[PDB]
Amino acid sequence: NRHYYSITINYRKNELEQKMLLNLHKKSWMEGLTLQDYSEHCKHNESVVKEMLELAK
Amino acid sequence: AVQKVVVHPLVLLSVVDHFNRIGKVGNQKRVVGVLLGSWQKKVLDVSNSFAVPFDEDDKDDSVWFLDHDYLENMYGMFKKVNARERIVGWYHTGPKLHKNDIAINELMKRYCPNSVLVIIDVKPKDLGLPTEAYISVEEVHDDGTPTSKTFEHVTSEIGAEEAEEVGVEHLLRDIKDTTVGTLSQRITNQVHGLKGLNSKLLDIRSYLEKVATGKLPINHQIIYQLQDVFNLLPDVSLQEFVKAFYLKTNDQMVVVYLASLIRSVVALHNLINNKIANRDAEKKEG
Amino acid sequence: MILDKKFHGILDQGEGVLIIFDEPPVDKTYEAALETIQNMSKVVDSLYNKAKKLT
Repeated sequence: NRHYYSITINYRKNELEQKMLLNLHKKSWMEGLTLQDYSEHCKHNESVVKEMLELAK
Repeated sequence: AVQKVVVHPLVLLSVVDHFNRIGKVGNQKRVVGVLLGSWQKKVLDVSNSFAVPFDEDDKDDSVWFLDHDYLENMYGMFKKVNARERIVGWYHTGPKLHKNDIAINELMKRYCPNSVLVIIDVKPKDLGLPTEAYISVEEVHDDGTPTSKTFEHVTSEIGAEEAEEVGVEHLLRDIKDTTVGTLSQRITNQVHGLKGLNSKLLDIRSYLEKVATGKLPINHQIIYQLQDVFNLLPDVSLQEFVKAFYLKTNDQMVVVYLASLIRSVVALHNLINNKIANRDAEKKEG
Repeated sequence: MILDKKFHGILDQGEGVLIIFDEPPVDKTYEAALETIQNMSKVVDSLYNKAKKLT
């Protein structure tokens, strides 16, 4: 610390970064049309998830 | 050639910078940026990009202004500091596909290799995925139209490799992770109907409008496949799927037994401690 | 040989109809039945702890 100090750091975000980056990250965790990979799990509940249910039991 | 591409949010936040450094001049036209990526591997991966001064004309649409010296200097310095990424294509922020894009993209078709095109929106109001990879390849048409530049839609995904997920997650502090369970699932199961309702409902209006009030043939051949795929499900009577409803309903019964039995096991510690703790705390309180 | 349960089949005398069928999901009713039987002892033991602490 002798002859060597630091300073605080803050951030800033406008509405364009909030909506564009927030919707961009939600879309980054979502699908393209948002209806594609739903039926994949809805129909995999009878094929693959059954093994996870038997192991869960 | 390319099945899927990977676009990092750094270039779209660079478009946020394109909308930040405007200076309130009142132009906000389709600023063209030089897209960078890795064309070596079969999959496309955009790391970063830069900008180039691009200005058009008000009346005449065929006016386009590019620069070769600035592109060779930014590509020379950027290649000197990082030789792992080279030029791939470009991208414009305009929501409408103008005719001049064949002349704008034709320069990077002659000098540069096959350039990918990405159309985004100037306002973050579109609920759908803002990035659409449009490859610049010439396709043969069956009706006999002359060979021209065709923009085929290539699927895209928004992902970060190592650090941008940490930076975005730290800057937001509001978004949630996958978090499999009740809320993250029911939110999708509630808002998904609007996620498809705004897109499909927003498309069928201009579609039905251009069906009767349309000219300048828009390749009506693909409409036969459109209504054909729409008619690939001719209202099945669900007669054969009854046994499948018995299987899924049987799994539902399994979930019922797991819920009732497991919760009945959880009720042990509560329905015991509620008695042994209250009676001992009461008999020993005074 | 059907009474020995070596394969799937059943005989017939009046009509002579041969029917072959199987039931793949065997590990479901066994684990479920074991959960019910094992949890019955849990609820009964709970009723023994409460019945002991009350009366």
